[PDB]
Amino acid sequence: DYDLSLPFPVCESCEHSLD
Amino acid sequence: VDREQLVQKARLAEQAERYDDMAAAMKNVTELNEPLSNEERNLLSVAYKNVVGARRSSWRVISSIEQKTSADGNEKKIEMVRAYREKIEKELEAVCQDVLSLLDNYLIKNCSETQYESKVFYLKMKGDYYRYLAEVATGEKRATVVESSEKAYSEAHEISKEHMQPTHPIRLGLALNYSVFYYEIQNAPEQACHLAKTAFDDAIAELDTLNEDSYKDSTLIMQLLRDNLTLWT
Amino acid sequence: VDREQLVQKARLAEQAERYDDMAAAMKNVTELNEPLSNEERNLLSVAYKNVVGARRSSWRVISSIEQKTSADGNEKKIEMVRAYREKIEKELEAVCQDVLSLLDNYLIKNCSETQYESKVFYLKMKGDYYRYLAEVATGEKRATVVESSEKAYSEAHEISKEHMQPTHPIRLGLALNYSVFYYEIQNAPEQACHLAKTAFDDAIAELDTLNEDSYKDSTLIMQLLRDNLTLWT
Repeated sequence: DYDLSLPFPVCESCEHSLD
Repeated sequence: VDREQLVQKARLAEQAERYDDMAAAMKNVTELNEPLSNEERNLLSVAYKNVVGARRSSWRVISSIEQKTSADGNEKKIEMVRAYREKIEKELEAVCQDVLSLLDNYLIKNCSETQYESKVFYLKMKGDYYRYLAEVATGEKRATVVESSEKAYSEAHEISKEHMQPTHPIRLGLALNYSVFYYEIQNAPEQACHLAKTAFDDAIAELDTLNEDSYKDSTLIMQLLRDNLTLWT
Repeated sequence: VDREQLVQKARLAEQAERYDDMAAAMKNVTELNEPLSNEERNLLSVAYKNVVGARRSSWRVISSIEQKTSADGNEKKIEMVRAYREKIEKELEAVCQDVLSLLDNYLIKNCSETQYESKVFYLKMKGDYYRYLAEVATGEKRATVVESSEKAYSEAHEISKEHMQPTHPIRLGLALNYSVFYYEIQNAPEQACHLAKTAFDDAIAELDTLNEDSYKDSTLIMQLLRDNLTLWT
């Protein structure tokens, strides 16, 4: 636990090659 | 160019995870002077939380490099690191000032005396983004944004303590960030612990108030209020 | 303004997850016309892959919504989606032309005919970003970039098949992206799978010969060649 504040992640609906 | 499309563009930007576009779209609908629906209000908070969060995360890692490499490093590399840190700092502060402008000019302003929910929501946001400014400020410039965060949090507390139930997620979320503001910014563990404890206790006494719609959001914040309380002894 | 500072700026932007800044630093290092070392080559490759990669994921999300909205025919929500799709589309194509210019003017240009490892790396990269162009192109503009992606991939393949060991991670990864190009872009599944298995077989016949350093790197790309085969029916 680093950030002890309130998260509200989303308000909607939030490879085959080499990388 | 229409308001109904601007909110749709912000919904698309969140799905494309282009939160700079999302915050710009919600900035427009807020500038139309029409009040924000509960959903549009959460589109704005999510967009600018992600935008300011990206700057704050980048600022924390660069400033850590700036501190841990501030002893032996060459005078040329540190002049490049601190220059990059201040570039992020100005980006963070510009986004915060952007939010506080929408809040004072449109959002908090267009609130009536009986809109305690929206008033507390926008006032908590004001204390939030003033707290973000206090993380990157020093000296007299810090002590002023700290007191502006306090005035926004304290007023949001009085409106919430009187006109909203203790299990309301907006009232609970405020007590969370307000208590965090006390511990991390003001270094007042005695007061931060008190604030978080009373808000948790008052919500426990009325645990029979949760409905099927607002049971999740409220209960997790109560766990986070407990988690923060265990950490602060 | 110094090269050693520009590369260190790119390392900062990577740690701060600001890949737009990172690609700009490595673009300056490349524009000094001095050939790129192995570490600077991958710093440039990592930076632009993240920059173009964020646009590819956003474009795929929006173009998926555009497909389900172009069947309903709302005539008003569809036009706003296409606008947002083309806004991301232009950002993607701008990043690609920026990389392809760096490839034709500096990276491939400064490669001698005997620098087989670097010649394959940059040529594969050229076929890669031309393929990224092919994913968002239509009509004759698509058949153009598809042909350009084919020439870069094929020349990189002949150089690697002659002057490189089958277990070389550069040669293996080229076969991966080349086979991906055949199946997903040119819709030639007979040759996509022929290429993937040929490269996988040739790399196992001498997989006993390698050290552990060239084992984890080599085999990881081989598992990707296997995964693509099973997922391609």
